[PDB]
Amino acid sequence: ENMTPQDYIGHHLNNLQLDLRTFSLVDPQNPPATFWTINIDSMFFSVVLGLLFLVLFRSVAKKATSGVPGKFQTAIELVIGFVNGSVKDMYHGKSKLIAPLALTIFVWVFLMNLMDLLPIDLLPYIAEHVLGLPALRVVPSADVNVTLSMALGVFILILFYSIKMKGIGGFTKELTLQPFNHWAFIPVNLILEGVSLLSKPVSLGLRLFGNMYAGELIFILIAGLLPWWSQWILNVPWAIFHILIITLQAFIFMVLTIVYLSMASE
Amino acid sequence: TYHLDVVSAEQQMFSGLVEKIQVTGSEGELGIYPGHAPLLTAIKPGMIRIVKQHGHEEFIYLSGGILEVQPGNVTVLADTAIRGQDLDEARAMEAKRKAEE
Amino acid sequence: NLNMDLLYMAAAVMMGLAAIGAAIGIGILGGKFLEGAARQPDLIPLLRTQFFIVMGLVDAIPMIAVGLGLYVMFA
Amino acid sequence: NLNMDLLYMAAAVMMGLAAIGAAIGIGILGGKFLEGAARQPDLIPLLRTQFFIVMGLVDAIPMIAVGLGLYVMFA
Amino acid sequence: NLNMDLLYMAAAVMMGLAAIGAAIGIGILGGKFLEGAARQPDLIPLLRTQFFIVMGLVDAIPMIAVGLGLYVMFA
Amino acid sequence: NLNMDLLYMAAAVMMGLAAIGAAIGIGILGGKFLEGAARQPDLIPLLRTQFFIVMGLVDAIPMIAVGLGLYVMFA
Amino acid sequence: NLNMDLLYMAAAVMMGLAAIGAAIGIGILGGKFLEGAARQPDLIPLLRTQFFIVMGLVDAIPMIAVGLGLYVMFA
Amino acid sequence: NLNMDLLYMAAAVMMGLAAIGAAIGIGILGGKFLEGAARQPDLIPLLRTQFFIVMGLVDAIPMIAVGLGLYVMFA
Amino acid sequence: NLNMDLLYMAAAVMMGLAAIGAAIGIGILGGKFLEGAARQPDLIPLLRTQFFIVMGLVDAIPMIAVGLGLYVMFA
Amino acid sequence: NLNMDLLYMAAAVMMGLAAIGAAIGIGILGGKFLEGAARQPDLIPLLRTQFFIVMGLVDAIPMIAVGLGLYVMFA
Amino acid sequence: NLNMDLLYMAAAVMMGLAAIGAAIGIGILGGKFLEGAARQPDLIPLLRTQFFIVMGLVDAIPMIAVGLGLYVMFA
Amino acid sequence: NLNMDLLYMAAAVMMGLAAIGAAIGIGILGGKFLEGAARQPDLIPLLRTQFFIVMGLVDAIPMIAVGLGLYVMFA
Amino acid sequence: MNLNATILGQAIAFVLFVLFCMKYVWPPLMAAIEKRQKEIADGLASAERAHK
Amino acid sequence: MNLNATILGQAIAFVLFVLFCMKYVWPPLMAAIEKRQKEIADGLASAERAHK
Repeated sequence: ENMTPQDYIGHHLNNLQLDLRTFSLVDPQNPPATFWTINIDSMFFSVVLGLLFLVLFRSVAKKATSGVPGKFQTAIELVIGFVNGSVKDMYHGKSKLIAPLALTIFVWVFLMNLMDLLPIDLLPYIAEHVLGLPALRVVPSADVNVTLSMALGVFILILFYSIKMKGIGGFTKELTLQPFNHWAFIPVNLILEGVSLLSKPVSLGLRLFGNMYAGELIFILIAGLLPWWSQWILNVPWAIFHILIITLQAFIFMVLTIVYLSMASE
Repeated sequence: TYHLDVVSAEQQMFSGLVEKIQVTGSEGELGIYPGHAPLLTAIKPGMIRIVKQHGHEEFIYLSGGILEVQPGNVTVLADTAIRGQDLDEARAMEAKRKAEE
Repeated sequence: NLNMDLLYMAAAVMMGLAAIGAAIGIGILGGKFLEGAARQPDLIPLLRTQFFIVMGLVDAIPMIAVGLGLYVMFA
Repeated sequence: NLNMDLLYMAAAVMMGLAAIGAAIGIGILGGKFLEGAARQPDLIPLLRTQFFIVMGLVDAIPMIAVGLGLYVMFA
Repeated sequence: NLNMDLLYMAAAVMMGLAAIGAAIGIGILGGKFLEGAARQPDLIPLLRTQFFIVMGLVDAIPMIAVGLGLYVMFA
Repeated sequence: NLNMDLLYMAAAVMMGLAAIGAAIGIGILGGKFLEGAARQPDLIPLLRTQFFIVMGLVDAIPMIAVGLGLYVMFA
Repeated sequence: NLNMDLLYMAAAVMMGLAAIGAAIGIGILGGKFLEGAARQPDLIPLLRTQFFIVMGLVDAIPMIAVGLGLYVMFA
Repeated sequence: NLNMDLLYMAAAVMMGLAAIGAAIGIGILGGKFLEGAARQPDLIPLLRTQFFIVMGLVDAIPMIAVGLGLYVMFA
Repeated sequence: NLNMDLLYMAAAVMMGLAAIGAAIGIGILGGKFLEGAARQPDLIPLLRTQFFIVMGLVDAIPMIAVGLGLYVMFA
Repeated sequence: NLNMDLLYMAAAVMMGLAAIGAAIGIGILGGKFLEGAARQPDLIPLLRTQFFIVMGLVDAIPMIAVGLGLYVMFA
Repeated sequence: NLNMDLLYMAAAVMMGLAAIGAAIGIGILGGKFLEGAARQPDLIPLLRTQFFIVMGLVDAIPMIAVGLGLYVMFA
Repeated sequence: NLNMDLLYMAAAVMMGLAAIGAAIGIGILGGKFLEGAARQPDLIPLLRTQFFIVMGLVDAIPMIAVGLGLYVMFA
Repeated sequence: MNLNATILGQAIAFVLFVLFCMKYVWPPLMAAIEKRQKEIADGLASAERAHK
Repeated sequence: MNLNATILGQAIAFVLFVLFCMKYVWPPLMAAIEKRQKEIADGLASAERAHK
């Protein structure tokens, strides 16, 4: 096995893409021949995590009662406590969609990130040496396209909710008069306020991605460069810290979503 | 406009609704416009300037005391005579002298 | 030739300084916002409105340097 | 060659420095305003209009640094 | 060939400015939050929702400069 | 004939440092103007005329620095 | 060739800036905590817990820039 | 040869540090004057004399730098 | 030309900035501690333990950055 | 040749940093004198005695720096 | 041989940064100790001990950077 | 030959940084002495002795760095 | 790194999970909560007129 | 180089990671759960007696 430490490290930084023109898997060498080249590993892990939230919750959703809850049900209704507690004060309008929007973002974003603590080489081994797969990595959020798809989803929602709840007639006024309000500045005003809007979803996408990308890379290096005794003592303190990061990024994305929309509609 | 009361332990010096005042605080001058921030401080001996509502400007001498503010209601707790720890210590000695007699 | 990297790094310096101006300007504006809230929570729903106007200007210059940094990357 | 490559280096670094000045400065002046509003909210209109006068002078020097920064970008 | 190395360098300075900009900005903002909590511990959940309205804006421009820093790393 | 590469650089660095110096210096001053205004609004007319008097001094060296920036930029 | 060691100079800048950004930004935050802790000493956990939230984000970005410092040292 | 361009950059960098050091120094000094002046109208004429005396000490070393800046602009 | 001496220079900038970040951050932190001591002499053995726990979060990034500079003394 | 330029450029940073260091140091020290003077004007003559005495400590280190800068410029 | 001057630019930046990092850091710490002393004279003998504790930590990290300052003279 | 004037150029950098460290550290320290002195002038003789102790620690580390600057100038 | 069609592939997966929890998970749970919040309110409310 | 050392490294790390979690992190989870669960017990007690 001729993988030098630098070369071993490379295989974890490489994805398992398709190519729709050839209908074929990418090997660890060949390039993306076209945009139509979906990242199978990021999606496959991302949807299985989604189902094991939705199935567990819908099992209890069918069964919940006004008595003392079952202990597992108690944690579900408690995380509903955190969710509803945030929604309950930051949102003030009628809309239904806000609450399940925030919930499905929070718990699903977390599930992606919780998988990163799973041993970095183990599951790629069952990828390569069992089912014959040329590469893997085990954190959906560490691939940019998932974070952009959700954050550009929230961007759609910002446009949609804002135009719904104050119309274009005032939306144009805000996007053009502000911040100086005096009519000569309007052309220069819109430039600054436009790219200010687009900086909102971008802040979601980049921050979330960057923490989980840079999270996994440290585990790649921990595995790749070191003897066993020094891998465990360096990995323990990093797990304590990465706990905190993988929770906070889920919480921040939730809160920021609600705040960004609230700021436009209310 | 705000309801101001200037009071002392013996008598209530002044009261009513007021457009603004200027006051010599312990640290410096302060102006109470309508709905000013909550405040607590000691105030220095001297004239203070009142402008009552409908603009009737006036001077009140105070021998000192405490100022408090909150947006709807404000009051000054004025002392009658110049207060000093040294002067009060002198009165405390004076008080003992009588006890001996 | 090397001149292609030095025009790229020109975007990098434009971005770098402009990011500190906007981050700390918003942070000092934001820090005094919290002192207003620390005294008087009933003011904070008012204070969010005036904060967002003043923060709007703090972006106005750095956002110009942000966009030109994006253009100079592509061009 | 080098004259046009370095033209990129100058206009970008000038705007980066000007984006620091024009955003730190009115952030500081932003925090004192937002405190003064939390002090005396009958005077948020009076403070805001007073605050605009002060801000215009702050911006004046940095705006010229963007002005030269685009003029070197155009020429 | 120097073209490769100086692109590596241009990301590293741009990255350090964005790291300082974010870390200082939310440190300042967080300090006033902890003063508010020590002064007024009944309101700390209310202040927590205020502190996070502001924190995201401080991060926004430094994160753009990280986005260009990682693209100049990647390309 | 390289020499104009540094002539664009010399105008940029001196204007940038003057843009920071001016905008921070009157930015610090303008905050203390707002503190004095909120302390005694009957003296915003006296403190605003005083603020203009003081800030005339504060900008003076940066005002010469922008003037040399124009000179080196054109010539 | 030198090229591998030029990248060591890039990682050195990037990690050093991160070390300033980290330790200043938390030192501001920790100072407001310890002054508050002397005034409000029953509730030092309530300050501590919130303090560790702010610490988490403050260190996270310098941890990235140090990561890129690790990366570029290996190249 | 280079002797023309470097001297402008040489005067530019030295003039830049002087411009900051001046405008910050009296900015700090002039701010505390406005706070002290708002404290005490009786003192603002008295304190005005002290503002000018103390300002004369701050501006000396920057004036050595900008004086040498013109000397190098000529020579 | 200078390959080995440039990695020794890379450890010089890295070891220097790392010294700044640490020294200031715990200097600020200790200053705010000594105001607590100078006011509440009954709390000091508690406060000191809180000072060390916070200081245990301050020094980490500096202590990484000196590490890669000493590793560049292995290099 | 390089040798003349390096001598005068070494002198320009010596004066540039000495100009900042003294201007900020006296500006800070002077601001505390102007606040104190507003507190009680009969102190201002007593305060000048302490202000000039302590300013001599501040001045002594930068006065080494400008002497050695001029000596090395002349040498 | 050119390797010699790269040791001295390395030696100058390592030592010069470390000299700033310590000198500001203990300077800030010393200022809060003095007004603490001006508040509470009977604590100053206690506060002398407490000051020296924090001084050891602020020295500890720059002491690494000056030690390498010897090793670059050894190099 | 490039060597001698680079060696003195880097030595002057090491001196210039240490001069700011000293100038600002006593400046910051000196402000808290003068404003504390202004409250209670009978302390100013007592406080001066306290000034000279604290300043005695501050001016150890820069004065070493200036002493090395002279030692590198010697030979 | 790679600009990629995964950005569309995730848009389809996200909306279907949002609909799964909206129309089948949140209303059942939150109704059981708000019906419990009411029920406990009756206990104090019953006693409110019992002593009074 | 050998890579088999990664099996021992990642095994030992993940055990110690669980040791910290169980002893410090599961108790607050279960306790906020018990603290939440108590509201139903008080609510049922107060509703039972007040219907009585």
